[PDB]
Amino acid sequence: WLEGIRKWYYNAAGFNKLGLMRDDTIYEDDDVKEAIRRLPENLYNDRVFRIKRALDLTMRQQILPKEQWTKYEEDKFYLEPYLKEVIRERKEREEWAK
Amino acid sequence: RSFLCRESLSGQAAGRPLVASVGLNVPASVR
Amino acid sequence: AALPATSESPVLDAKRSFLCRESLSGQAAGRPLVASVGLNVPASVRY
Amino acid sequence: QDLEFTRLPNGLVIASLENYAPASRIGLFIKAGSRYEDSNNLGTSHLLRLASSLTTKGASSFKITRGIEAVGGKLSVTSTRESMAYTVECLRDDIEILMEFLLNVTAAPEFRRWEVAALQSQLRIDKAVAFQNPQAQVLENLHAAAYRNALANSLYCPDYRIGKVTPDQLHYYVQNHFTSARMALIGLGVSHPVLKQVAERFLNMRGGLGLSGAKAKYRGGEIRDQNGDSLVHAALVAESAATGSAEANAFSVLQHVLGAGPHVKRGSNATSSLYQAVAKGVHQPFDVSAFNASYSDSGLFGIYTISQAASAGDVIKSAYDQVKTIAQGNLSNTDVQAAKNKLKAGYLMSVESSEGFLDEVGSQALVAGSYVQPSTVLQQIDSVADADVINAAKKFVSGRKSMAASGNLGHTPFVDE
Amino acid sequence: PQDLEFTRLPNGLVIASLENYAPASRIGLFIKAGSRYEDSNNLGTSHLLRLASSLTTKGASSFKITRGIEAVGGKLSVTSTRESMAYTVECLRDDIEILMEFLLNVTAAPEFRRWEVAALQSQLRIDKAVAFQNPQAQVLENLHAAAYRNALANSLYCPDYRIGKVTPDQLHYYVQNHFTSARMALIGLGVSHPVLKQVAERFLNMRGGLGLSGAKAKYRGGEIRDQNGDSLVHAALVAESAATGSAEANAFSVLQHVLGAGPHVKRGSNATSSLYQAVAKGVHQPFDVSAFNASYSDSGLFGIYTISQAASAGDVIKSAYDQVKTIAQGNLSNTDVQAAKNKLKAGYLMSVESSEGFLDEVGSQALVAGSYVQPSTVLQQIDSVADADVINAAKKFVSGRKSMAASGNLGHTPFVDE
Repeated sequence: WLEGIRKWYYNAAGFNKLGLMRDDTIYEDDDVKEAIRRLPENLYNDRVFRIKRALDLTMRQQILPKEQWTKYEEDKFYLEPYLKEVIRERKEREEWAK
Repeated sequence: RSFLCRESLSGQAAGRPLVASVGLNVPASVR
Repeated sequence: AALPATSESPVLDAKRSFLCRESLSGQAAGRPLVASVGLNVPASVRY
Repeated sequence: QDLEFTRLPNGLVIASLENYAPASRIGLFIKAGSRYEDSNNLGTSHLLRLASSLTTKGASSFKITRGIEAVGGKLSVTSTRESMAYTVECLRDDIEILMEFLLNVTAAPEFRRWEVAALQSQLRIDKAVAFQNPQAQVLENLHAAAYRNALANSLYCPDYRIGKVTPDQLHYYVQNHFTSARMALIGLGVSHPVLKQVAERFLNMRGGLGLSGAKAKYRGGEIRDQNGDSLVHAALVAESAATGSAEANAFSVLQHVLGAGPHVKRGSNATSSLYQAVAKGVHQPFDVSAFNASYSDSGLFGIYTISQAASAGDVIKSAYDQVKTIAQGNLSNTDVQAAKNKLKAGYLMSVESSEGFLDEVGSQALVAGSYVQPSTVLQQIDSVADADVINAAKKFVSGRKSMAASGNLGHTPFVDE
Repeated sequence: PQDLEFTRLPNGLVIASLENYAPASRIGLFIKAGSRYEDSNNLGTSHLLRLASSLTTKGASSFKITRGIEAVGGKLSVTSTRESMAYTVECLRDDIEILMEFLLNVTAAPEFRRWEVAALQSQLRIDKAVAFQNPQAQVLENLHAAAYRNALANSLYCPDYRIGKVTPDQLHYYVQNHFTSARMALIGLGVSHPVLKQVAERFLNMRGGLGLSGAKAKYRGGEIRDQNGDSLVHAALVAESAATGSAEANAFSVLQHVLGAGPHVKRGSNATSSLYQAVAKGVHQPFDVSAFNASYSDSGLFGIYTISQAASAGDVIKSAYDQVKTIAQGNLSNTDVQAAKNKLKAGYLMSVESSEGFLDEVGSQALVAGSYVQPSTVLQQIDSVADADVINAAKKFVSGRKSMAASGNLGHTPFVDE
């Protein structure tokens, strides 16, 4: 089933190994930077700590133990609610320029 | 904008309560 | 001042918080304020 | 071709007049302002006033701005101590769009965190621009010194609340002081039916009277500050009567008996008793005028004065003495007739403009709850007798004073003298 | 060995010296040129003058002054109150002469060069910001503004509208009209009189008269309240007590120590302090009440200072005030009076023991009284105070115009009329 292949790919992706939440791995274009700026303080601080710890781990080429990996159902989508709004605003601006 | 004559000061003593006003296309005004 | 007073002058910096009755003891001025700023000495105030 | 004054069961007051004008203006007047600000949430009213272009529930900020500007309409949020007035003006063929925009702005805002936090910086700029006129600071200090609370709150955010007005405060203010019973929807150049439809289609979401404020206690302070500028903007007031009262009209007449404002460009204010009294004496640039500010609970009446730093002692004193003379039965009926004519003209003259008429009718709907034709106002003004002015002068004189000054206060007398 | 020898110079100067044979010697030139003498067109000049030390003088350049003062490792501190500035120098008794010369150059022949003052004017903002980090500074400034009308109302700090506009001519006029030979006291601890007389004849020859006389600080009774937003509401309610150095002044000091003025045991309970006990039976939240006594030359200010939480502030203002009223009708135990007298005598003696405290006390005595009284005289004067005077004292505080200053979240603080 589709969710099975999604979970298998989540395991094979690798950013779960570095304790990295899904939205942390997104590329940072203008929409993404504006979305990150829009984040609340607690979420921003958690995001920056996760990114810094992952950068440390990749510099030392190690991953956290089996227990402290982000699971499939613990991988919340925190950036998505703001990113979708930013995308909608950009699309509205383009449609007005249309 | 200074004032050093009666004619310039004339009309500068407020006699009505202040009413702030700001728009979206018009600059802010007070009275 | 060979001695650098005690508390220095961190302008644009928060003061020591409060929030305990004992720590708030005798903070109520009882004498007129006097200020002391001079050459080679941190500024101070006393009440 | 007349002014309908329907009142919805929610308490909303829909008033509309079809003047057949090329442009139309719709205004929503709300019983909200600095007078309803609590001590903890001071400055919320100013931020709300600065917050009219933000992303609403059904219209984004970009959409609001672009839609209002595309039809070339204007959106103002004129605010007083006891009333906040949203107003849209545009051509009578596009009123529907801006009316929807204003209805979304007033009724269903979002107050998103990022936008509010970014716009907090506008509070300082607007306050500085307003305070560039010495009258603004003097009047704010006057209200602070005269009233213990309620009306004491200034229209502008205090410096300690700039950057700390959370969106939760704005949300609480909106759901408390923007209820239907304390609003009035007015239209100039619009038909009553469509106004009723949009009213019951948007403003019905919040009902009830809302959070009620407290009365305005009258302390009688003497807030004084030294701003260095040569001109000394002083103002000495006392407790007048509340608006919509016989004594209110008596004080209004007393304002023009004393003289308030010029009438001839670069004139000498010959009829103004205060100006003539002060002119004999200080031969320096100056200005003195009566000052009336009648609010709902109560109001203030006194004298406002600009003068040279050294001369400030005389100008405040001499002008005051003039009022004393009026108190002791030195007012002629001819001056009473002149003041009544000036008042009648001023009232018929402020409602002359379409915006002025909208403001007059909005205030009438907000406070009284029933429109009054200008002729009735003129009859009320003429009904005032000389003895009432004579209170009137006593109540001003024999009452606790409240003084606010500015500039080089070296020679400015204190309230005790 | 040795005593505080006192000699008033014909010019008007008073030199008093005490050779205690201490390893370090201090010299304080006390000038009756405080902030009470600032007029309305020159407010803040005294503040800049306080920071104007170490600027290039007539005989010694600023670089020379700094290098000479600190190469010895000495001191140059200006302590200013509302009525009297005091320049003070401290070094070893071996290098006192250079310190005296530098002090006399900076206090007798200043230049106030245009560029120096222009550069120094930025430091006014920093000094005001650093001092005002303590809310008590704001509260006391507002109290003085709202209590006294003309003379003492001037702040110890330059108002924000005068920062940047303190012209050097203003400083020169202030010095020429207030730094007079008949308004100063050259006080020396650790030196000898002949040496202090030679430096007195060295420059110390300004106009010699009494300078520009001040004005009697009239009482106002106003109320200045600012809403700064910090949680801890500081409030202070005072009334015109009496001029310093009077029988009523001693009675008011005894009343202050009866009510309670600061803590004695660190982290104790202020059991003796009647105000603390009276308030504690009310609000059960962190607070601090204390009698605030100010005694200036012309008049004074006795009241209560209360740091309290925003919600409870009113209660703290009320009950404490009621406590004073309890004394006004007469509830003073003679044991309490004796305890307060002992506390006063102690506090005085333990304030004099320090060399700096001794110097300031002698300077104030020379400026105000014109003579010097030994500690035994002051203790005897305090002992002479009776209970009836301390009873206020209480009646005068209760029945009078009350000037109040408040700061914080003033959502519930009572007004003067309440």
